[PDB]
Amino acid sequence: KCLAEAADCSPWSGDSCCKPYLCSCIFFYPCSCRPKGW
Repeated sequence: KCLAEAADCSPWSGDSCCKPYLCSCIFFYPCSCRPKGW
């Protein structure tokens, strides 16, 4: 199990982002797994 594209990430514990998506924690977008090279 893993977080798909545009999936909210767990603050301390939960599911990990699906590869090769990366959790984006930018300004406009909160911590959420986004595509690789979004």
